[PDB]
Amino acid sequence: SMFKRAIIFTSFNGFEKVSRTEKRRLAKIINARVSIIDEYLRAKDTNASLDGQYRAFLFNDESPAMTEFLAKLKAFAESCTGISIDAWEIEESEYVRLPVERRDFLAAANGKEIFKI
Amino acid sequence: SINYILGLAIGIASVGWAMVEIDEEENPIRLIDLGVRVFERAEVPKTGDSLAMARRLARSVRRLTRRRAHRLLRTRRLLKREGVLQAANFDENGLIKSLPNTPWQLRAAALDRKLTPLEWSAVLLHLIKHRGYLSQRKNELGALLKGVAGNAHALQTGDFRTPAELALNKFEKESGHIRNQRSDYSHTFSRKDLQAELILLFEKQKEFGNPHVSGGLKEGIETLLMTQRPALSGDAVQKMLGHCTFEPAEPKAAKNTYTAERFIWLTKLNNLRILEQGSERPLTDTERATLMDEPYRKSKLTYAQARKLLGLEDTAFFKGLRYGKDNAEASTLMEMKAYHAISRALEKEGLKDKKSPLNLSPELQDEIGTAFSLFKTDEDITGRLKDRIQPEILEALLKHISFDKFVQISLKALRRIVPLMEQGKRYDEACAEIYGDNTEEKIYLPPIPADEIRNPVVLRALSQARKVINGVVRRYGSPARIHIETAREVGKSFKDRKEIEKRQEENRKDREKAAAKFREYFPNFVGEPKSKDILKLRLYEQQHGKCLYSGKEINLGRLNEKGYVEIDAALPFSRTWDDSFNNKVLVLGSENQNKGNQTPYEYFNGKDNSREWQEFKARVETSRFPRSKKQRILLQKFDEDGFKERNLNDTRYVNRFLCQFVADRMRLTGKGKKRVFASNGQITNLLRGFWGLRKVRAENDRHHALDAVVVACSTVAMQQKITRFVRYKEMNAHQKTHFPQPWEFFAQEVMIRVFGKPDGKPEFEEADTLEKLRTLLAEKLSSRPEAVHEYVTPLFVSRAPNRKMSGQGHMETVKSAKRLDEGVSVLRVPLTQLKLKDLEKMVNREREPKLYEALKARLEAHKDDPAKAFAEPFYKYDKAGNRTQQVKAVRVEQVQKTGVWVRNHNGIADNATMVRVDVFEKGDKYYLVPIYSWQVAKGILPDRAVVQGKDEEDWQLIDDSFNFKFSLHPNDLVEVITKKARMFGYFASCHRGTGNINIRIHDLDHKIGKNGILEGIGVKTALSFQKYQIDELGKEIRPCRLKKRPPVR
DNA sequence: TAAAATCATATGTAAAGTTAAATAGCAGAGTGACC
DNA sequence: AATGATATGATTTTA
RNA sequence: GGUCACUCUGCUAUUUAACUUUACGUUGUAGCUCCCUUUCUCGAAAGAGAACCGUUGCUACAAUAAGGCCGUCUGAAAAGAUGUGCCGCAACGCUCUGCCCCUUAAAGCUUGCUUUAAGGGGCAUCGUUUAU
Repeated sequence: SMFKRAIIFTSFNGFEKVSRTEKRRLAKIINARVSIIDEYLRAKDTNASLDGQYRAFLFNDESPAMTEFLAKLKAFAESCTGISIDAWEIEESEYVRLPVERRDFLAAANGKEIFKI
Repeated sequence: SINYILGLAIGIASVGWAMVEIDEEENPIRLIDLGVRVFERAEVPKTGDSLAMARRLARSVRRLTRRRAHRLLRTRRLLKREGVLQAANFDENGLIKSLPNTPWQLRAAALDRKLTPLEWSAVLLHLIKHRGYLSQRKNELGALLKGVAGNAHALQTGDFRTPAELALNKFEKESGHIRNQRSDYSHTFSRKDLQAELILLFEKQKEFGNPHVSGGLKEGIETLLMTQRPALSGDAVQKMLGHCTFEPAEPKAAKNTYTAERFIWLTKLNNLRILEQGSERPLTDTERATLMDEPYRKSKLTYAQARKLLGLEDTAFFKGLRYGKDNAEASTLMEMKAYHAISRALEKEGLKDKKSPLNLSPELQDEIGTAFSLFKTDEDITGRLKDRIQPEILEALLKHISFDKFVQISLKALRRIVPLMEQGKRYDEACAEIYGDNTEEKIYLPPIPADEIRNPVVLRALSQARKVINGVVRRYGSPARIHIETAREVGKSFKDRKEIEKRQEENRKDREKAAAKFREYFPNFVGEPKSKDILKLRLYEQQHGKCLYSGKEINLGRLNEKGYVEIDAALPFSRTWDDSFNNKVLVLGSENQNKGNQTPYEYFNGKDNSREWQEFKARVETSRFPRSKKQRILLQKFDEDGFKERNLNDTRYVNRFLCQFVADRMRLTGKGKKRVFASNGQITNLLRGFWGLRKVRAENDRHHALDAVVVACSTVAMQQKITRFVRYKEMNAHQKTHFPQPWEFFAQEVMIRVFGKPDGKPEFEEADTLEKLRTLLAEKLSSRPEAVHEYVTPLFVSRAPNRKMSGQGHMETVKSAKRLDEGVSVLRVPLTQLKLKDLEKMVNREREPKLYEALKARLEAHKDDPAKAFAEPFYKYDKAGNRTQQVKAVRVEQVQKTGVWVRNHNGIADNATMVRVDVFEKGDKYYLVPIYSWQVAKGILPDRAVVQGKDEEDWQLIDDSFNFKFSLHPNDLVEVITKKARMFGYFASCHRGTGNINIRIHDLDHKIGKNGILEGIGVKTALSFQKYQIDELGKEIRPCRLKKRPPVR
């Protein structure tokens, strides 16, 4: 029961316009993982929720959940050509040892980056 | 003479009740009695609409139909009297024999030629029957307004003279029909337009020969086409008005009234506050004198304009203004709507000059406002005030003014108060200076006053609660105290209840997902993850993984390690009684010790603003907590007793009224002022959990009594026992003892008394009878000798009877009764509703096979969705492949064994309400005679009983050779012993085709029958069939026997 | 085969206006208890 | 879109 | 400065109760019309012309709960005239009126029961909201 944390930063790169379709697609990918436990992470198809946002998803490893999640995010980002997603990983010890304010920026800085696309 | 508390769980369709005997110290000692009254929600079951609203709509369409028919009959009488037609032209009923069926053509061609007697009469009758809409407004849009305005603009534009001409030219060519279709509103005209057509037609026909252009005829016809009754009679408004706050004799004043408007303006002015630099101040006397006359001198006062007039500053702002909103000071601060309205009316009518004050007395403006607000017709306002003002002013005002909306205070009191407020005093000060600052109690509660409660559903709930209260008082004397638990659904609208159903379903799904995630995080967690564990995880993540009390990091993975982390009540339960989620925080077991019964403010010494208090405050502020939770946790100075009371009492409006009413109007032999007590639902559930009664798995109506029992044991003595126990538990201090209970083995006693089975197992056969129940309590509760006594009887659910003899006569769709010799009706069905099953029963299946095959192919092509299949128009082809005529509805056959004759005996509809079933016995066999509402209306007493295979004409006839046993209404208690089983239930429905009956099990236990209903009980060969009597409280169950057969009357 | 259960399927609607009352949320001024 | 409860055709089971 | 209840004002949302109209929809009857089954007539065919019946569309007229009534005037009345004519699917209640239940009297056939009466309640075909 070793807990990791997948920090994702989602943004619009401006090269191509983002369809309402793709917004709903990314929102569905994200919201699959949200519940009442972490309902502050919920994704709407608005530009506010998607463009330029940090989301730290809690994961238990020795389970392929995190890997499948990150794979789906990577596939979507590479397929979308107009949305950029960056994914880092941090251990939950380190994550809760960080200050509350600006926590996700610090976690991305202090974590292991998984992919920048 | 028994000391007992009456607990009531008041639901929207049920009242559970319990009687618990108490000590001399208000201690629960014995469960005297319990029951459940069950009834129908006072609303339309399908839609939730008001019953009175449906009744009123039916009544209004009755009036509309009556008045249209009367208008046309009057017009015919006038046509006869003005020498347009002779007695020869009218049939025996009173209709014109063979009048032309082309009044549109005759209208649009009445602009080119003279008209015959018939053609003129037909044009007039058609104009009066179809007279369009009249704007009744006082002065964004739907289909009606858009269509009316479009047609108005089209005839006003040119090239079209009258709406009939426009109709023929445009509508027929471009639509194929003149009148409106299913949902269409395009071909609709203004009454003003048709009146214009009327005057033009009369003058044109006057020149075109035509003897009948009489003045009398024209005036009569125009009067008939234009006149309609006023919405407000001239007495309605006062009848609905309501009393003053201070003088109940005097009625409240209208808003559009110099005195009342001055009162509103003085309130707003005196209550205005301004914030400068961290400070708050009222307007000074000079500031108020600067502003006071301004709303009379300007259109609007406008906070920004007030700022200008006072030269306030950029640093000074108005209190209670959302300055985030970008032009917050553009809001109207005051607008003397009545003053400027009267002024503008007289200005636009030429009796008033701009830049000059109104020359009318304050009293005169008061009179004008009240008369216009109380009366909406020229006659009424005239009779009211054409005596006290000049007629010129009256004409202008009737031309331009519309007033509504009263001010809750009488003119008398307002006239006393407004000078006192004028000299700078606040409202409270004024009415304190003038007026400073109740009903005998009967043994039985009086009827619930409909004036106070306007929700009909809440009215019925409270009325049935009154029935139950008066029952228990009649049976056991005056109660010592009454405890109430109103459901969350009582007092809310239908949409609100549907919303809370949807949200609780979504919450169930969310909790399922949360449990799944919790399982993923903790694969080796033991058992089902309960609500506390999900809450622990949620609080962990929502507190950023930090202990709230210490700020130390929390180790996920050790989350379920016993005592590692606790869900602590921030405010102590002993002092606040708060078990809401806004008082629960995740702390380390380490740090939440020596905290005791202190609050965070007291624990961290926030009185001295210590470092620890500031750190704690920062932690809770940075956390993902709702503002309410943050405010609660950081609760500094507070009242112990007050907080306990607010959490205990549940003060929604229905509860408030109920407590007030019952305490003030009914005799209660209790200790202290609060002899009526309404419980917080959350605390009732908390006590239910701690006292040993789980949420029952079974689906039946008895659990309501369970809730009532718990509410009865929420006594001050029990409450303080709980408080003391929780205090000790907080300080960690007579070993495993446990939560206090009303008495030993409370849970099992209550469970057995309510359900007739032991607490553990619901598969035990219920103790259906008194002796069996007493044996069960004696066996399972041998230690408790007070469990058995003379009042112990099984819970039988009492169901509100419904023996009303009036109801809906028949279904609202009328079917062709031409072919009723064979058992069929013919209804004409739109293609957008036609289905394969229906298509098989089309009348013209045999005649026109191609159309049938095309329709079938179109439905098959679109997966049998009639709307999608027939979205684009359908046409009957004609041998060669040329589309010919359109199809929009086709005649379909339906089975019709019986029905109700309607529409001058030329239509038939299905039955709606079976009001009675008369039960007769011949030999040793039972026979049922149904009586419907239309039979009651026509006054006919049926004489034919049901036979399963046959139609009504082949039914068993009833004569003196038949004993009459009784009459059944819906929800009459019945017993059927059939030598296969004994069944005892409430008669719900009788089956015309089979002759069987349906009965509801008293508690509607879904285990027995189809959701608690025994559908299809035969009675013809029953050993015994009897009718019973039961009371509210579900007691005194007796057989009853009618002497004579009751009339329908 | 009669009588007693079971399965199954249908239920009138939408535009416009004049009113009054009640509830609740928010904002503002107070009164009365308490902390 | 249904939302519900009643009325009742049609069909199966039981005795 | 918190908490609760209450009074007043403003905005907003929802509901409740009443009223005045409109416009459809449904059934019946016409007029015209679209198909079409029988049977005739005609035709080489295609398919025309007719008569019931079914029935598409359009237009009109009646009815729109089933059922009950009112004010006046003509009439012996059955009916005529006339009207911005009035009720009718609900909720609540127990003052009046029914039915049912219970209690208490009294008389009785043989204690049990039946009447009858009063009182208490439940529910209505009774009353109020509720009309000219």
